[PDB]
Amino acid sequence: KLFPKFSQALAQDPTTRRIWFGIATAHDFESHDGMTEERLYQKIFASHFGQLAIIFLWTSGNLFHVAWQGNFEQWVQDPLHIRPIAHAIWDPHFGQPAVEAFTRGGASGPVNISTSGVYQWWYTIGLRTNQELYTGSIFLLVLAALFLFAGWLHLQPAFQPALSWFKNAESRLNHHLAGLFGVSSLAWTGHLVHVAIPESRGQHVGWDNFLTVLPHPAGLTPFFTGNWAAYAENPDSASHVFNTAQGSGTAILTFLGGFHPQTQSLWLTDMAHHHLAIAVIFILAGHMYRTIFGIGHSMREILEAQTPPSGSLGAGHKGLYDTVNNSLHFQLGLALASVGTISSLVAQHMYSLPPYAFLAQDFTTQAALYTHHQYIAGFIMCGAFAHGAIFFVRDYDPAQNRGNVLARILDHKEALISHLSWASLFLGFHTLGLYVHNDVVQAFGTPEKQILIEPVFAQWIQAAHGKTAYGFDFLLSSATSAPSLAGQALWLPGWLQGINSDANSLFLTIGPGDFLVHHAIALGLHTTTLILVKGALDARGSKLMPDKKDFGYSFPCDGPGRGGTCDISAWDAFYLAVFWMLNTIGWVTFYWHWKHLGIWQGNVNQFNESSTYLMGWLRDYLWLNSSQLINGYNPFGMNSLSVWAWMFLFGHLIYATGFMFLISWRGYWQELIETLAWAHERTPLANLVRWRDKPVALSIVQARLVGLTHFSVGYVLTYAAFLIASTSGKF
Amino acid sequence: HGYLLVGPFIKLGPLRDVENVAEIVGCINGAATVLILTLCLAYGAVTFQGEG
Amino acid sequence: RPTWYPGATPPKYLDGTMLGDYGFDPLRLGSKDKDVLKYYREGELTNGRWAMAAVAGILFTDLVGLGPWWEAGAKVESSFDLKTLIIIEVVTFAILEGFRVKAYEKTGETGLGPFAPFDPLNMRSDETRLKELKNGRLAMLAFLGFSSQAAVQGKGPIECLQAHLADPGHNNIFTSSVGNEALAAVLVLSITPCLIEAKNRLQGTDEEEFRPLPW
Amino acid sequence: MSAQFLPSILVPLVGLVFPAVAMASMFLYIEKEEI
Amino acid sequence: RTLWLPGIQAPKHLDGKLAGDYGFDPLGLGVDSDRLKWYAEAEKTNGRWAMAAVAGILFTEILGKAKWFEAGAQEYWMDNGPLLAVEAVIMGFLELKRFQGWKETGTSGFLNAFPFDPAGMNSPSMATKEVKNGRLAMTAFVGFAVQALLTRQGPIEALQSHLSSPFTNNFVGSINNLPNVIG
Amino acid sequence: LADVNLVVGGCTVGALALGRFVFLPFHRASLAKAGMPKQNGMTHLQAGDARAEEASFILKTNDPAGFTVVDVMAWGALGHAAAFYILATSSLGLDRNPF
Amino acid sequence: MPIADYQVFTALFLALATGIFAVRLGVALYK
Ligand code: CLA
Ligand code: CLA
Ligand code: CLA
Ligand code: CLA
Ligand code: CLA
Ligand SMILES: CC1=C(/C=C/C(C)=C/C=C/C(C)=C/C=C/C=C(C)/C=C/C=C(C)/C=C/C2=C(C)CCCC2(C)C)C(C)(C)CCC1
Ligand SMILES: CC1=C(/C=C/C(C)=C/C=CC(/C)=C/C=C/C=C(C)/C=C/C=C(C)/C=C/C2=C(C)CCCC2(C)C)C(C)(C)CCC1
Ligand SMILES: CC1=C(C/C=C(\C)CCC[C@H](C)CCC[C@H](C)CCCC(C)C)C(=O)c2ccccc2C1=O
Repeated sequence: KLFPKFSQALAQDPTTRRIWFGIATAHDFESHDGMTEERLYQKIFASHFGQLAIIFLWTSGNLFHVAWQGNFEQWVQDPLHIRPIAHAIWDPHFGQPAVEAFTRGGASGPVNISTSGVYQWWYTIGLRTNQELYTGSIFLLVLAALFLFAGWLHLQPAFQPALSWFKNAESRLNHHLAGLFGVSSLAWTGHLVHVAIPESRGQHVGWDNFLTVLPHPAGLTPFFTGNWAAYAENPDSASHVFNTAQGSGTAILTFLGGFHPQTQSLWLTDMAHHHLAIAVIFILAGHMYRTIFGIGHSMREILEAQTPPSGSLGAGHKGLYDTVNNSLHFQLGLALASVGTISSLVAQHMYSLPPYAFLAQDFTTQAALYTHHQYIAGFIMCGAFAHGAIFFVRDYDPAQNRGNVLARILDHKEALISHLSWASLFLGFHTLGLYVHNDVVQAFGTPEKQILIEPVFAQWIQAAHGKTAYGFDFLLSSATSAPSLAGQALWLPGWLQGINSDANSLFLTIGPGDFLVHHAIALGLHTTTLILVKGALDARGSKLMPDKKDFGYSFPCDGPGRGGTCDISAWDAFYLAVFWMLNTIGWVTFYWHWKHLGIWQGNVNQFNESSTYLMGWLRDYLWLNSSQLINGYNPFGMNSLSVWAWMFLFGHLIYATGFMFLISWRGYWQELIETLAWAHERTPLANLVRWRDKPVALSIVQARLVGLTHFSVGYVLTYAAFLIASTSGKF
Repeated sequence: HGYLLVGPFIKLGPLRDVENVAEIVGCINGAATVLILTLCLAYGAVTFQGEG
Repeated sequence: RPTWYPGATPPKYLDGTMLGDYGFDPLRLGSKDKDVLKYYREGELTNGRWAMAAVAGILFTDLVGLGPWWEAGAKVESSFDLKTLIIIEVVTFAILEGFRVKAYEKTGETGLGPFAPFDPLNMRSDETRLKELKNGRLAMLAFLGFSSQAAVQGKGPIECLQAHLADPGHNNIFTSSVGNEALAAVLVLSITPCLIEAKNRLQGTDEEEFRPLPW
Repeated sequence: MSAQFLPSILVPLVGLVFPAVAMASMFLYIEKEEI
Repeated sequence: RTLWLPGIQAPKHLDGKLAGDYGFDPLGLGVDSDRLKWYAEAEKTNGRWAMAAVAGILFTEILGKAKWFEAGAQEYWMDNGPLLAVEAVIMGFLELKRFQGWKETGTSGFLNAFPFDPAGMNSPSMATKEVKNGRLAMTAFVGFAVQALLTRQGPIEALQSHLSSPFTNNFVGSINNLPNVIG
Repeated sequence: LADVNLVVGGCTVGALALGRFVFLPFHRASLAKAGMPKQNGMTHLQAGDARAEEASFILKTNDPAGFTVVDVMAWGALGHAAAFYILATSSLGLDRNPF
Repeated sequence: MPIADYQVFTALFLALATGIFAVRLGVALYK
């Protein structure tokens, strides 16, 4: 009974809880016995190395499985008539019909059809054979081993970095902006110019011959002479065929804009040019902060100088540099917020602007990627706000931030929470009212009485980008406008050709249904933010619990006194916000999937007419697209969709199981377990066997965590199964 | 325990409708016995490790 | 004391009392209980003796020009059906192993039948035991090489040696069907001692909380 | 796929041998009294 | 003591105890004593390898043979597999012995002789002569590699080509001649 | 169109002259007002970061105005950036005017 | 040109070495 090596108090627990809490608090290094700041930072650094090695191993495994049991080589020849293979299937429980049903893409046996889009990405970056994939997997394997050795090395006393080294924010930002971001982008540009671009033109360029192949006919001379325009002489023709030399070109840094007519994706030359410009800008930005060369900036002085007069912002940003550098939770919250927003941006840009060849034609992959990134973004956003609350309850110092932006924003937290609640109430009241009004008028057979508000603002913005479907004739919609003439011979031709076409997702047509669903999304975001912000601002204390900060970030409650204090900690606020985040992401993914489902089948009228009322959402989307999924296996037989049907029921079961931990609380189970213990201690033969840990019911916080985990797992599994089965059984 | 544990797999195993079901089940019971064997060893090593 | 690589630091429990102690045990299989270590040594000696007998027989049959040793199982013609031979061998080996078990339980070493030490020539000593241990280890690797050469190559212990002598630069393991894998092993093993030295330099030799293979 | 026999050996090793060994070791370690 | 830059001072951690100490450390990498010792040994090792490499490249190019950057693509008595394996084993043993000798005595050496100084001739003047020659060799090897990358010619051939017409056969002229060479 | 030698040389010389005779006072004043980065009230070197020690090859230079070599590299970098921007823009023969 | 069996074996061996490095890092982190 001493497993929690990091917690002596937990080791003394004689119940099973000791094991439970021994695993849920293993990564909270700040709360471990005999923990200092230097050891904390060093442990985090080594953990980062381990995580990097894990990521490298995961990528290497994906590459190895695609090169060993996939059909990448066959898919290259026919990227539109062959389903990518993820990996093989070796399940002893499979029956003969199951083994025969899972054999698809010309495989020797049962396999899994890929849905992550790695085939399109690897095909777009220049990979063509299985040997290249195997080489990449081996290289990533060696890289992972190298990172593991680095993590072990930096844990030794001779290579242990000091705490001050971790606080050197200027040096770290300089190296990350100029090297981690700029140099990496420049190297990617080099790869695209040397491999991706030549490979897309039917010319193979590998390690064995990249030194004898010219990326451009006029090698390096125009670059050093300044005649950079010579690198965009003749781009790929509009009738170019990917992976071949018909209608090719010699340019390597173009800016046509739009999509490739055959692959329906962005031009490789455009992406190379983008990465080159990004690398230059990032390197320049990296040469900003002061290190040891007498030049640069001091973030502390910049923050102390950002104090507007008249005292509108109080002391301004005085002491913020130390508030961010000293607190790890503040940095983690900022990083999580930024990463989540970038994940959402990635999801929103990969479907409207496909970057990989033959990716827009893969309806299953596009939907899966969008949903995956949106769910990841939601979880990361919840984590960002949770860590912000942790910062307020564990690293915030009122004396060090007296009068700055933090103290002032905390001084009027009531106004913030009140306005968030008002916005949420308004959005909910009106969105639900309009939807119910439309449902009632639809039921009574009077669709003409529907309240269909035209999204004139979004349509106006779309017209500003070149869409002429709304008759606005604004900026890019007018050929004689200044912005239209400025880029007339640059990127506007392709951009307009792609935005005015209904065959792609570049700014889709919107109507009243989009208006209502967008307001529903605004509702979800506002309520989730309200819960998270209320929990972070009230983490230190409220009127019901003035000394909440003395009890930590997470605790069961404060007893039934003072009327009751159930779910009063900041952890509980994050817990309640996870449900809202799941609901918001569900609404977003439902909207995206239904709109694209109607677009792929050439029937936008279905969504344009059935999305204005909830019955259309439940009947024309959920019930209509669930026929093939629930038919994966039936008393007549089974097909390749049986795995998705089983996963569908599996998710439903996990979700319902979580409902138990969510509704039932600790009290009933404690008495039940006591009765069970009495039964075991009085049953003959079984008396010879004793328990090492006293069985007890799950903790209140532990129960909430288990219920939330079950709810989230069931939610994700159910939607993933439905999404893949619905978009895969049709296309 | 080992004798009473063959029957279930004999009459209900995945290969119950095959003449070689008896052998497969004998092996299955052997595996189950070995599993409950390691269970007994783990219980003994955890329960009996100190004196009082 | 010579180790399994120059300058190697043997484990704390591998002081050197046992014979053939080269400080080799990366998995720490016999670093917990001493009785288990004694049983492990007895098993090593038994495997070594069987390996020496097998290697001697395989080499003798090859030198007299007999067929492949791996194929000799089906080229034996004589009386006694296969089942009869199996039964006779099982019974005689059961009694022999029982006697060996009693010998180990009594004197702590091997024996032949009722004779606990079995040494008619009285050639027992600590110096003669080391010879048996080292010869057994060499014979074990020799038999492993015999099987590996029979699997990769289609030759025997003598034919493989002749093929290597004919063209040493082109008739080696790195040029066979398992050369690539072999190239990956050497390259790793070649850096294994040095890497261990790094652990003995940056981390030191202050033992470890766990063992690779506890058991 | 090359070496079709590998999955038939790796799948049971990762799903039956490795989990049983890991669970037994974890159970023996979380109840050691003196680690 | 002469410094790499007129008008400055040594970066404190460098005061002349090491051979070839010119106070050159703009980035301050040697701020750690143990790391400074390891870096000095690494500099000596890299310089020795570069010296041997440059000597071999020049010697082979004088006696004709193949280009230094194309010697690996030739045919030898043994394949690359066994060759790399034998070299890996030999170099692993040699480097292991060298590292072990450095742990006991923080100095260079060979096999089991640390330091490896047969016939004497070891003195402070020799220490700086080896460090400077090694640095020059590393710089020369980098020049060889980059020059070969731009112009597929050896070191001596490149020098002769430059001597034929230095104003139009240098590094600037090699960039314009890249399309004519590569392809 | 534009001579790379003349444009690059002129831009670099102009940037160096501006940073040595025009922008030097404001640059020095800003450097003195900002100073070296500090963590928890003390510089990174004072906190224990040995790698944060200012380089000695910039502490004092023989130039009467204190124009260090790092200053030369920074201004030369700006000059080259401007020169190549001019060369690249002049190399293109398209109409970017919004008229 | 599908990957051969020897390639899979080499990859598995390299993965074993990587796993050894990983377990070493984990042991160092536990300390
Ligand atoms: C040029 C020098 C340099 C470089 C290259 C790095 C690089 C790195 N450092 Mg480091 N560091 C440096 C200097 C440098 N550092 C210095 C001088 C200091 C002291 C001041 C530090 C102190 C330091 C600490 C304390 C830590 C790091 C960490 C890291 C790693 C960050 C995590 C990661 O891998 O994600 C990679 C990040 C990127 C690739 C950039 C992100 C770009 C966006 C967000 C992604 C989107 C791009 C694109 C769209 C993706 C498409 C790809 C898709 C097709 C798959 C990373 C490899 C962390 C670590 O993990 O430790 C191992 C960490 O803890 N550094
Ligand atoms: C870079 C990302 C990152 C990092 C480094 C951290 C780091 C940390 N977090 Mg944090 N967090 C993050 C993101 C991150 N978080 C995100 C995205 C969220 C939103 C979900 C949260 C929400 C969160 C909360 C609410 C809390 C922390 C806490 C903590 C601290 C302790 C964590 C711990 O105890 O480990 C323990 C690790 C676990 C218990 C693992 C959880 C088990 C998972 C959820 C179950 C998964 C089951 C699996 C999916 C089932 C598969 C299905 C299949 C079987 C069918 C720690 C410093 C805690 C803290 O700060 O203490 C005060 C705290 O209470 N985090
Ligand atoms: C379908 C289920 C559901 C519904 C409808 C709501 C609704 C609401 N939630 Mg909630 N939530 C839910 C599930 C739900 N939640 C779950 C499962 C969780 C996890 C436990 C949470 C956790 C949660 C938190 C933590 C918070 C909310 C908040 C809110 C309110 C946000 C304000 C708003 O949107 O204005 C719109 C209002 C509505 C849509 C309610 C409908 C109005 C009715 C229909 C009008 C009455 C007409 C008629 C007279 C009915 C009376 C008939 C009767 C007399 C017979 C809102 C009332 C936030 C809040 O309180 O905001 C300030 C808040 O902080 N929720
Ligand atoms: C679908 C969700 C769900 C599920 C599965 C359960 C399941 C259960 N509930 Mg429960 N309950 C739920 C929802 C759920 N509840 C909700 C939402 C509430 C709130 C009102 C409650 C409130 C509640 C109360 C108050 C009580 C229970 C009790 C029980 C247990 C009854 C014993 C039993 O059924 O025998 C067997 C268990 C099952 C049939 C569950 C499925 C298990 C499957 C069939 C076995 C699968 C084996 C597994 C896959 C193999 C291992 C694989 C390996 C990877 C681990 C049982 C485990 C009662 C109890 O404690 O037990 C007496 C009890 O008093 N529940
Ligand atoms: C994280 C990446 C990853 C993932 C998720 C998988 C997943 C899978 N692999 Mg695979 N593998 C990987 C990497 C990965 N592999 C790498 C890099 C290699 C190159 C050596 C292989 C080589 C390989 C072979 C030869 C085979 C599989 C097979 C399989 C399947 C059955 C698992 C099995 O028993 O094989 C065992 C897997 C291994 C022995 C090597 C995997 C080692 C990885 C890198 C461990 C990663 C651990 C992770 C980072 C830490 C997470 C913590 C977790 C352990 C709790 C399964 C779907 C089998 C199959 O094809 O099924 C039909 C099969 O025979 N894999
Ligand atoms: C001492 C002296 C003097 C002075 C002299 C001089 C003046 C010198 C110089 C020099 C120089 C002259 C310098 C400069 C520098 C720097 C530089 C030169 C840099 C750079 C670079 C860069 C950073 C670039 C980048 C890029 C790339 C790479 C690509 C494209 C894009 C870009 C452009 C961005 C006098 C006579 C007065 C007096 C006495 C003595
Ligand atoms: C609580 C807490 C925390 C956390 C927080 C968070 C989580 C935040 C966030 C947030 C977010 C999540 C945000 C976002 C954002 C965004 C923005 C702010 C934006 C914008 C805009 C603009 C400026 C734009 C413009 C433009 C352009 C550029 C072009 C096109 C057009 C347009 C208009 C679009 C911390 C720790 C820190 C502190 C303490 C506590
Ligand atoms: C069912 C239930 C129990 C009883 C549940 C118990 C006692 C846990 C039973 C779990 C058993 C031991 C099996 C574990 C199942 C998981 C598969 C274990 C996986 C965990 C590993 C990854 C460590 C509570 O104690 C409780 C307490 C407070 C609120 C709600 C509830 C509640 O709903």
